[PDB]
Order: sequence, then C-alpha cells, then structure tokens
Amino acid sequence: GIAEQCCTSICSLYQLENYCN
Amino acid sequence: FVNQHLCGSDLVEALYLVCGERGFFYTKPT
Repeated sequence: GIAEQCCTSICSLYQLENYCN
Repeated sequence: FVNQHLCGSDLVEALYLVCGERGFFYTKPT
C-alpha cells in the first residue's frame, strides 16, 4: 500500500524514486 | 516535490518524474 503511506502521509522524490519498476 | 501527501496523478507525476523509463509499481488493493 504505497498510496496508504504516500496518500495519508507524505513522500520524497527519492522515496518515490524507490518505487520505480 | 515537497512535504505533501499524494494520490492520483500527484503520485504518478512524482513516480513518472522519478522513474520515467523504469515506470512505477503503484498499488491499491494489495
């Protein structure tokens, strides 16, 4: 559930870069 | 990118800009 942690909390351009592929 | 939440294109606009060729996973159900 990345959205649950990236939609109810926050994300970083690298933290979001980690969800690539 | 800053310290805000995400969802919809907001999450892709970030995943797409951070991934691009590696595309992104993006989940929902599991």
